[PDB]
Amino acid sequence: DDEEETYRLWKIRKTIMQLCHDRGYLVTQDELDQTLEEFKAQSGDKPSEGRPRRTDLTVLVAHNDDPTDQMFVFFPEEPKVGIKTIKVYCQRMQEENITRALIVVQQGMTPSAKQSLVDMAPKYILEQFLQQELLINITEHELVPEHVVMTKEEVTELLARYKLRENQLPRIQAGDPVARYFGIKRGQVVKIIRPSETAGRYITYRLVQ
Amino acid sequence: SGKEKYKLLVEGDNLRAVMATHGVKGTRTTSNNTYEVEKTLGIEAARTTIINEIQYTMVNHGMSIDRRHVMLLSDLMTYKGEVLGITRFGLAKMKESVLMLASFEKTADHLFDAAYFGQKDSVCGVSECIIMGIPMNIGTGLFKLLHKADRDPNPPKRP
Amino acid sequence: MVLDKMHARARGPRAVLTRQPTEGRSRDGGLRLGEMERDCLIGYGASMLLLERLMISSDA
Amino acid sequence: RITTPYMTKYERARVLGTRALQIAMCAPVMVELEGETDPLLIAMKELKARKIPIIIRRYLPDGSYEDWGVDELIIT
Amino acid sequence: YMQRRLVKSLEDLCSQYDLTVRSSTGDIIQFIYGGDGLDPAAMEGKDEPLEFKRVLDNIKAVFPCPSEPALSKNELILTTESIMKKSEFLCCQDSFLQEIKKFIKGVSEKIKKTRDKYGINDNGTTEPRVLYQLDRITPTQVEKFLETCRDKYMRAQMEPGSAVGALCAQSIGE
Amino acid sequence: EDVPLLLMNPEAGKPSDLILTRLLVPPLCIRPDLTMKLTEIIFLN
RNA sequence: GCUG
DNA sequence: TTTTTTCAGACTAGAGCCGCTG
DNA sequence: CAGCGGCTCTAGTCTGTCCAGC
Repeated sequence: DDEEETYRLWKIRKTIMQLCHDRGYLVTQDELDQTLEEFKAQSGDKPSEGRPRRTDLTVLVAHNDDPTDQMFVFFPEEPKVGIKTIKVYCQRMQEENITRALIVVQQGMTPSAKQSLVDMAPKYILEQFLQQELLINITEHELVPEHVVMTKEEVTELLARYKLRENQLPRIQAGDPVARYFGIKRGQVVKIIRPSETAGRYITYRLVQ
Repeated sequence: SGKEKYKLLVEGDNLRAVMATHGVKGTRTTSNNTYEVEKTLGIEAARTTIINEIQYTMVNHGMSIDRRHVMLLSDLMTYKGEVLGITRFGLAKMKESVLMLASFEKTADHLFDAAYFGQKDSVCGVSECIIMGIPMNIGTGLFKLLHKADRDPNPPKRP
Repeated sequence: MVLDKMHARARGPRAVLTRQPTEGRSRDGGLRLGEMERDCLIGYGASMLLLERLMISSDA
Repeated sequence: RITTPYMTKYERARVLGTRALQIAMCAPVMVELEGETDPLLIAMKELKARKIPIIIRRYLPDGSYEDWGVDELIIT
Repeated sequence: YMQRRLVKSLEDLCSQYDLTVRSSTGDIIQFIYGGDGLDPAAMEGKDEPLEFKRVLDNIKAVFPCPSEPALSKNELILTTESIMKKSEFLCCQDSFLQEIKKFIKGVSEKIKKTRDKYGINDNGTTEPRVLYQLDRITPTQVEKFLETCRDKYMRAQMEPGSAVGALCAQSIGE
Repeated sequence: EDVPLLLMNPEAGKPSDLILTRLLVPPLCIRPDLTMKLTEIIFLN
């Protein structure tokens, strides 16, 4: 191979840039739009392009709210990630005082490591992504509508317009792929823009629960 | 005639892998298993397959149908978080009242289990208002009726 | 033959156990408005008709 | 006033049904009925002349309510 | 068996005066029935409520107005916009109003092509008066067409309390 | 305190009522073979 | 068992 | 002491299994 | 070198199968 392996490290990085841009992290358009040949210039074959430390990204910063708010995208070399890899990742995050990270695992994650991400801290939140999910940006898939994470001042209008409580809205799971993509948590509302058969649009709403 | 194009139809279930193999354009790959789609592409794409794969199999057999019926059946089936198929099991995750579940299958377990919990059900729907002889809130019952007869909140007498 | 298949019941014998009408023309019978008939009435939206047919004219 | 101006089919059926029961129980008839011996026929005649003494209270799901007079609602 | 299972899950659903289909619990399955808020039975055009071309033809034949101006092109679009913005039609969904304008724009385009092909009216005075009958729309017809379309749309709205869920379950089963 | 976490409503019921000590014999209106079973239970007692 |  | 007489189906426990997880 | 986490697996089991009419 080596042609195929670099292709993944370009598409995954491109999708990770697209996810960060959608989540509101600040990624330059040059990072967002890249070509495999341009990627080859930074690194070419599987030896020179190393998944563990070469592609790690702490560049993303939440420009909208906090310049300090930062996200680390970590790709572990080992196919299944143990707590030991997670503990090394946590220590790097603890020193920098960064509170969010993405871990991009290649085949999976061992069960005792998965349990750690629930309870390591509420103030140190890490999201597992399999790389096989990142080879295709689901927000550009033809069956997935536009999702828009609503502000609290807009949720307060939704519930006022219909005279609802929150627990009467339709639900969306946190384990939902598009919920993971935007990184939303319980009690956020997503606006969903479904396309009509005509030129028009229908607007619907869901609650994360 | 103008363009001859090849699309490979795969019989199988791993949509995530078959939408990543180099050369398969994931953006337009689709499936006929709502469970596979729901796991890989959110709930809202799982709503659109339940619309599509019913409206695909209904026009295949002749049998025209409005989409507004399927737009309701899909939207009921996926409105509580996950796709809740209409079986005996999906009714438990859809309804709160006991007698509507108890008039359906598993009448023994659904009545004892709701006695184990102290289940206060209100009497609503139609599967309970028909059982308890109370007029249903659906249809004619939604609106109450008033008499325009000569009346007024009158003044009292001086005491 | 239509002569043997013609049955009509107004107020007649009611079974002791449930106080509902009988099930046989010979016993004076009474017709069963079953779930499928009940479902069609729910679709029509007729709340009063269901109450009259299933409670007043059966076992109130 | 947010609710639809047009009277719904369900509303017409109930208004006629209550009015017919009221007429069948010796209520005053405001239509000067001519040769009518059936309460439902008399009730339908009253609706056409828009002289039925009933107010429809429409309850919104939250619990708020709006009252519409039978005459005010358009009959299709 | 399938019909019993469907009717034992969708029976509680009913449309409400707020226009939102809701469960007995009060949970919102939908915010508008079928997005549009229209009722499947009232549709006259394959899931679309009006089928405008047929409605205009009925109007032209039922009320064929002799001794009327029969003006067209710029006047047709001007009359339509004035009628659309007259207190009523605000209630009509905005998407419906745009669809009427698209149909009216098409009618105006058809009149222009025919008028150019067979002597454009200089001011309505051309000599073979049969030529005016080629695409004749008169002002009374335009007023009748727009009212009939508003009433047909308003009457096509699903009535609140329609037992929407029960109808869908029976409709899937048949 | 531990009856709520057993998910039992204390007003409706409590854990002991699950095991049987007395059986209410049905009203005779509801039985114009259940009666035969009751006689067998009486004989067994 | 047959009709519906 | 000696035959079967529909066909699935998506729940509920066990049996492990191997490997990191200490 | 030892352990418990999830797995993963096979079977197990109870649950249905149109309306009614004679």
